[PDB]
Amino acid sequence: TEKVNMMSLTVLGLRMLFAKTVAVNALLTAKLAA
Amino acid sequence: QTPYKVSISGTTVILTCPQYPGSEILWQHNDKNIGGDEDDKNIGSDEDHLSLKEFSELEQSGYYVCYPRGSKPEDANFYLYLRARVCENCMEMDVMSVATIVIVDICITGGLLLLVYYWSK
Amino acid sequence: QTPYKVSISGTTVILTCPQYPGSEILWQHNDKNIGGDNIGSDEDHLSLKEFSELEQSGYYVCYPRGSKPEDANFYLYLRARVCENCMEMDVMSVATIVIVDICITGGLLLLVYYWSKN
Amino acid sequence: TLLLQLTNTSAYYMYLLLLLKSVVYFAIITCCLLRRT
Amino acid sequence: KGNHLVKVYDYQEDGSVLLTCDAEAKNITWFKDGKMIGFLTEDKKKWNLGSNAKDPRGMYQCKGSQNKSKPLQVYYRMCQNCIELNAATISGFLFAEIVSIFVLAVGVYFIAG
Amino acid sequence: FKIPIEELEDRVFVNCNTSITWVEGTVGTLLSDITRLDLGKRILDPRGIYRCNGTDIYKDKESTVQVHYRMCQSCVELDPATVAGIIVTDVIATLLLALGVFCFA
Amino acid sequence: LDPKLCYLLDGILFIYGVILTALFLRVKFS
Amino acid sequence: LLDPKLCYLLDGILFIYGVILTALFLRVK
Ligand SMILES: CC(C)CCC[C@@H](C)[C@H]1CC[C@H]2[C@@H]3CC=C4C[C@@H](O)CC[C@]4(C)[C@H]3CC[C@]12C
Repeated sequence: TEKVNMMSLTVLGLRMLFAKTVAVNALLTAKLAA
Repeated sequence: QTPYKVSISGTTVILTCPQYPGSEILWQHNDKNIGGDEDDKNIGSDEDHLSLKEFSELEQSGYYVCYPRGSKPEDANFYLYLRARVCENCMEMDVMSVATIVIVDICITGGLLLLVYYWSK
Repeated sequence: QTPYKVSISGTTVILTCPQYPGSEILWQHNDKNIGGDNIGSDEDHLSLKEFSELEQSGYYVCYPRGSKPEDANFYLYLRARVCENCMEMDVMSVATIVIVDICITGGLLLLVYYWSKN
Repeated sequence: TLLLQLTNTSAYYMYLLLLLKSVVYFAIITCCLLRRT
Repeated sequence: KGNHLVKVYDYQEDGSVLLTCDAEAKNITWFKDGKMIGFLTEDKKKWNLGSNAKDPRGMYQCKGSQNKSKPLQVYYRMCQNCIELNAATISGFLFAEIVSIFVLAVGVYFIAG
Repeated sequence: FKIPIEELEDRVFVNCNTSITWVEGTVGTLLSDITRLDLGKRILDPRGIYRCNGTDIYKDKESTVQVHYRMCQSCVELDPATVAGIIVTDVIATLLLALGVFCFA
Repeated sequence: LDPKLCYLLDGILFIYGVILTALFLRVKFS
Repeated sequence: LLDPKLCYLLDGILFIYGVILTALFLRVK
């Protein structure tokens, strides 16, 4: 059970990363359009 | 009165008892001497601390007792029962011990974002 | 020499005895004869249906008929936990899905980019 | 529970794929930005 | 026994697998995958492998003072990478691929310069 | 005295020939039957310094037995390979976001 | 009863966020 | 033992962002 809760933390980290990178892409695309 | 302390970090486990602060202390585990053998690097004592490397759930998990010289094996009236299922480099954290760090990271990211946004103005 | 080969797909545990192909061979599981009434029963092929982690797991030794088994080559220990139609992702499968994903993303973005200039 | 492990390891790979898509998109747009400037 | 010394420790809840071969002698040499892999000393008789979640495999061998013994080829299938695609996982992956591709394509479309 | 820490299928028990007195730690769930005590489930990690009296052969003397349990199930087996990469790539991602904000303005 | 309700709720929320961002950035440009 | 709770954690955070951006849009619509 010490490894089931490790993937449940890596998934949180990956979702956090995706939420950051989608904002990065959105902001840079908004800049590029201008 | 006299308390007991035990610290488990990853795999190694360290025990200590302050019952006899003025005398270095020998130990037992189900009536066998484990304190002082100048071998078996998996174990080994100190002035007060005793370290048990490669701790196992099904073995050396019993009635530990700390006793100095001039003390009968049954002379000590304070015992301990330990059952630890340890693994290699594993700790304990609940939901509120990861919520705080995730919120801290979000807050610091927002703070840096606002700092760099105001800097352009 | 020859190890013991097992292949599992969902709840269908398949293993064989790649020791004596042309022969007659029987089975046990934890020193208990297994086979014939489910459970697969071939001279080398065998199937575990309804495999369980804690009730079919032990020493799979495979003796020819007429030979007591303690003289065999060796044994097997198997502690497989089964699924209901789940896939085991090795290092190859994740790599191939990642490669096809990036290829299908690139080949679809570069199509609309050419369309942007119209 | 086994079901939690199944769902968790299902979501992990999907989010990794989405992250890879985002990274390749960022590479494309940063190449475009460098070309523009 | 019938000349089969190597066994596997059972009745354990800790996530670890060990070995056991009985040879009433001293310097009971150990082996793994046929080739020489180690030794054995006093106060311990059980070679260790680690967590079963890493799926130990391969043929294992032990030898006391006798000749070449016979193996105990071990197979484990603690999956731990166990995506279950039956009715609500392939559809989710397909939807997450399709909508992400569409949202990427719209953004790429809206780059004209 | 060695107080037998009896273990059920999933529950632990403290057994002494005379009523058990709790001093420091967890008092658990006291069974209505005398001379028995249910600390709790084996997975909740009970602990605490207790005290009972003499057994069926060794009356009129009293001692204590500290009880400790670390049968953790909320534990996490983290490796420095993935947990460090996550932090490093999160740092690079927030740096990229900060750089992107400057471009917006 | 909620093995995948987590990610099902998360998927819709991301979509709504992206859609509402798309409209917002438009008005900002004016 | 930890997964179901961490669901609502990230699900709520993005919901806050969505609501905040909705308010920002409705103040400029
Ligand atoms: C995976 C994601 C990030 C891909 C990109 C999706 C989003 C961020 C894209 C798709 C449509 C885009 C919009 C399309 C049109 C306009 C109008 C223009 O006058 C300003 C930029 C603006 C408002 C764009 C901002 C970025 C945008 C909202």
